[PDB]
Amino acid sequence: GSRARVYAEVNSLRSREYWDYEAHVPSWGNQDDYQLVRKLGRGKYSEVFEAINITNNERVVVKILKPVKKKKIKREVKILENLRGGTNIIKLIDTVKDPVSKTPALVFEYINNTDFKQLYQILTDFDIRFYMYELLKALDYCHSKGIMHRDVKPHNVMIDHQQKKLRLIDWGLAEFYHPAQEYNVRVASRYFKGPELLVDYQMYDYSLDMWSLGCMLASMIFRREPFFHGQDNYDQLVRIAKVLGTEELYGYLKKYHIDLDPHFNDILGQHSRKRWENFIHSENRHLVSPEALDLLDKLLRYDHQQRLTAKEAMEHPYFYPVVKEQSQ
Ligand SMILES: Clc1nc2nn[nH]c2cc1Br
Ligand SMILES: [Cl-]
Repeated sequence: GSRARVYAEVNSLRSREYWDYEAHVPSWGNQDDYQLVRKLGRGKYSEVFEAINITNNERVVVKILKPVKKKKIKREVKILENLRGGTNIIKLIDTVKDPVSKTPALVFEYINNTDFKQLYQILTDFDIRFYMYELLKALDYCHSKGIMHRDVKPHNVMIDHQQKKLRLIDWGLAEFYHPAQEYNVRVASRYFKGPELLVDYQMYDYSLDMWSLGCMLASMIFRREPFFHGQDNYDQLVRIAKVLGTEELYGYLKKYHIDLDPHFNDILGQHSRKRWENFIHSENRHLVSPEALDLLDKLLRYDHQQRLTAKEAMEHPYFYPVVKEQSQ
């Protein structure tokens, strides 16, 4: 079918206990050590709070899980434990329960995030290179650990723009990659869904995250956020095809023997592939370079298996100024 070009066998080469999250037995500490201070956020599966550990005054984040989802809890816990110490991955400090209700929660390191909508309108060329490089470190790490994030988007990339700290958060959709495994396509945010998801291709891999990263890069260098702004999942693919081209979409589908939902026939139209320079204008020109466009062109590709890996992206000339500053 399709396989990842990198890290394809790494889970099979590890002990089964590494990836068999259903067999994982977390050690649940006591949530009574934590005082909730402020609600940050809330999703269908969890609610997130700033908190203080009253035993040592440490400020933390507590994510309270909805307890009915036992397999998904084990998955997120095991993934976070496997990733501990990875560069720019949010640090899981502990797994705790309310000692009476037994409702589980995750305790994370605190980061003071700069709201992305405002931030992405004031980044410099160097800043974009720097933060994209830092995010790539996290993705290369998790991919090397056999894990796809599957929900890369600005809201899951915390950036403290004062300390220049970045953390990739919300591992609740992440999964272990196993070659030939068919995965649920109902992952990622609409605007960050790769074409593979939108055409119901289940044999995807780490490269899904590289599409999402490309979407973020485009939004930063062009100042159009989100970059591909679909109204629903059907329209999302139309928005992509109006840039990447319809003949090019059909070549991708043919290569992977992908069946297209016939509702698309009435909405895709006919679109030439657009030059990335078409998105430049006076408001973003200072963020766009030949390097940036070359990198973007190699990320925002229909063919998931031809997109750059996180490592190949990190090795692109676009990041040379960051690497050089990092050593001098
Ligand atoms: Cl703020 C925050 N939110 C999260 N949602 N899932 N994991 C998370 C980690 C942090 Br820190
Ligand atoms: Cl899945």
